[PDB]
Amino acid sequence: VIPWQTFDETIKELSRFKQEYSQAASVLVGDIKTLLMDSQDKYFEATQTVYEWC
Amino acid sequence: GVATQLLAAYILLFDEYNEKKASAQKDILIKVLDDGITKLNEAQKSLLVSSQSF
Repeated sequence: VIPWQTFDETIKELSRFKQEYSQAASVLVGDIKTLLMDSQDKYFEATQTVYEWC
Repeated sequence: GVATQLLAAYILLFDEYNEKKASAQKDILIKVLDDGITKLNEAQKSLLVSSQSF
C-alpha cells in the first residue's frame, strides 16, 4: 500500500545521473586548465626570446 | 663575481693603449662573455622548466 522501494529506485536513478556527469565534466575542465597554463608558459617564453633579441 | 673584476681590470689597464697586452685582453673578453651567455641561457631554461611543472 506504500510503494517505498520504487521511490528509492527512482531517487537513486536520478542521483546516479548527476554523479556520472560531475565525474565526467570535472576531469575535462581540469585538463583544459592544464592546457591553458601550458599555453601561457609557451607564450611567455616566445615573447621573452624575441624581446631579448630586439 | 668574475665578470665584475675582469671588466674592471679592462678599464684599469687600458686607460691608455697598451699594445703588449692587447692580444690577450681580447681573448679574455671573448672567453668570459661567451661563458656568461651560456650560463645565463641555461639558467633561464632551467627556471622555465621548473615553472612548467605546476
